[PDB]
Amino acid sequence: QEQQYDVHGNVISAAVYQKFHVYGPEDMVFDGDAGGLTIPGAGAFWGTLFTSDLQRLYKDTVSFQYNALGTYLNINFFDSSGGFLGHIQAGAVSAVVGVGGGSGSWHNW
Repeated sequence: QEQQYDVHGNVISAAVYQKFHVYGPEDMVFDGDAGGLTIPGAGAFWGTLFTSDLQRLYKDTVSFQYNALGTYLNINFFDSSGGFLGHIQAGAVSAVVGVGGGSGSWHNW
């Protein structure tokens, strides 16, 4: 069974880059950058982090992919080999559609 944790965060998007910020358990925060094409905008989201190994998620995440599906947001986390480390399911205040991803990592705050 994967462990479940409350998370919350924000996405801010320019036209060609975006930043994702997620507050997780154990006083850790995820910052990720994605580039490509988006509609400029921003919003908050709240949800659940699912992972079978939180320590490994925080140590080994170097990448994220996301799927924005209206007021649903899915964020998947990966290590440098493309291995899946866990994911977030969240509700987003601001409806957005798109898929993308990029570099990111977890750190203390």
